[PDB]
Amino acid sequence: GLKAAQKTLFPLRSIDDVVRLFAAELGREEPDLVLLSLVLGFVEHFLAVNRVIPTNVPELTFQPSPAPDGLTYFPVADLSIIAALYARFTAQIRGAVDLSLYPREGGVSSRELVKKVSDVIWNSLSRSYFKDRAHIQSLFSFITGTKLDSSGVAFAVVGACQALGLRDVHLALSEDHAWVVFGPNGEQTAEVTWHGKGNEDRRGQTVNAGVAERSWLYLKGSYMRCDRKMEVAFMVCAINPSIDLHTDSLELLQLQQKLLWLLYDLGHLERYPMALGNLADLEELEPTPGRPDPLTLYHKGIASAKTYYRDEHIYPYMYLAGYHCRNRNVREALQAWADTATVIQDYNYCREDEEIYKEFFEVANDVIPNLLKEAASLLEASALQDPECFAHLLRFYDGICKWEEGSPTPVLHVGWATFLVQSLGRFEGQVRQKVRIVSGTVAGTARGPVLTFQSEKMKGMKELLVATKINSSAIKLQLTA
Ligand SMILES: COC(=O)N[C@H]1CCC[C@@H]1[C@](CN1CCC1)(c1cccc(F)c1)C1CCN(CC2CN(c3ccc(S(=O)(=O)C4CN(C(=O)CCCN5CCCCC5)C4)cc3)C2)CC1
Repeated sequence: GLKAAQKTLFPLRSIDDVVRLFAAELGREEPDLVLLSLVLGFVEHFLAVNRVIPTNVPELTFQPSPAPDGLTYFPVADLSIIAALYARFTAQIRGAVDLSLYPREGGVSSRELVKKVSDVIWNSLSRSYFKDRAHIQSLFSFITGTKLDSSGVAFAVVGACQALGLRDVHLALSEDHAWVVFGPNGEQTAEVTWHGKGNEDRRGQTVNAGVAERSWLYLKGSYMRCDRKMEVAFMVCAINPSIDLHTDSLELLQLQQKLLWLLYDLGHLERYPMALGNLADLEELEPTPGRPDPLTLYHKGIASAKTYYRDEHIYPYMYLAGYHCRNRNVREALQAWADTATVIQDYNYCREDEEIYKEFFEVANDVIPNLLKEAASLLEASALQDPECFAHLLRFYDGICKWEEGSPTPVLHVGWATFLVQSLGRFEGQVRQKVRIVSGTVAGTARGPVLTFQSEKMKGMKELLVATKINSSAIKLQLTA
């Protein structure tokens, strides 16, 4: 229910009023996910979904204020609008789940209870809508339009469980999928949403098969297990400032940035690597005085992945590579993509890993070839003269090759082979042979660049990659075999 401590902070007539609600809620023993998701969805609706201020709607008012280069109008989150939306969600869940039928073994939710709550959210959704549509992530979207994206359904099941008073059900997250964790120690797992485009319905099952398989989608079991504060962080990361393909809401960017600093300062981003990369992206767009630099924040994201998730996360390095690409730091961008491939090498490419395959396919066959092409234009009146860039390029391919080893389906095909030959060819013979590809002579210690290949394919290509005249057919045949 909504208490006085919550209601007295309403109405929210500004960005700072919304931040105050979140600061107050984060200080409570159990932060209300439903209320916080509704507010974000309400303000996102008028700031990005339908910016045209309604004429025939009374009660709904907008707050003018000075915009940094005339006026800007903020959707006033009235207590009556939000409280009615909140009451409608609560009434729906409580009315569909009869908790007397479920034996709560000392504050522990059964699989049967978690599956019923999942079935309630699932059966409420519209029969037909575009799944990759923007702004269908929040509880506002679930209540006003019965539309939720993939991870939105997972968050809604958690929100619904909290409303029923089930403190043991939590959000579980990988870098591309979401499920719930529950039980006496949070070691019980259940699928609650779909994943991919026509990849069946595994809803109600454990994530064991996905973890045992070594797919990137289940991160070999080193996935995030959210507490309530991390679920608030997820919801803030889930804010979509996109108005259209090329424009953003300056208010939603400013709101997500201020909310991410709030979460950061309380230490709730310490175990959320991708939130730190998101904050760093926001800081580069609009630096806030007294705060650390985007580079410091990207490295804090990598440090979190290393400390709490045994360095099995891809996107913290991808965020840093993104920064360096935008700023045209070729060496530092190639280094961060090679570090991404060093992580993926200990995974096996499975059916539902298309999201990360598409990411690697694009860097290896579009982004890197585009970078080295632009770098070659700059040489005609530098990074291509640096043997360290060449070693990063080879370590990157080494990771992709090793990733393919032990995989049920191939990674590298004829399409990759072409861009490897072209990318190798962008470095002169003298620069390429400065790299020492060694296996190591002695193991341990006693009281030009050097590179070691972890993959069979790059190892068998050793001499070809470094030869003055590139044997295209042989490099293509070995990469695709
Ligand atoms: C922090 O935010 C979140 O956690 N968001 C969550 C909340 C709601 C759900 C959302 C989401 C959504 N997914 C579902 C499909 C997308 C998610 C997370 C966990 C579980 C889950 F189910 C869903 C995530 C969204 C954020 N992504 C992370 C980002 C993708 N990524 C990224 C970074 C770099 C590259 S890159 O390949 O390096 C590339 C090339 N490069 C360049 O800059 C080129 C050179 C420059 N040049 C080019 C043009 C000329 C000038 C500049 C960028 C690619 C992707 C960062 C993860 C999934």
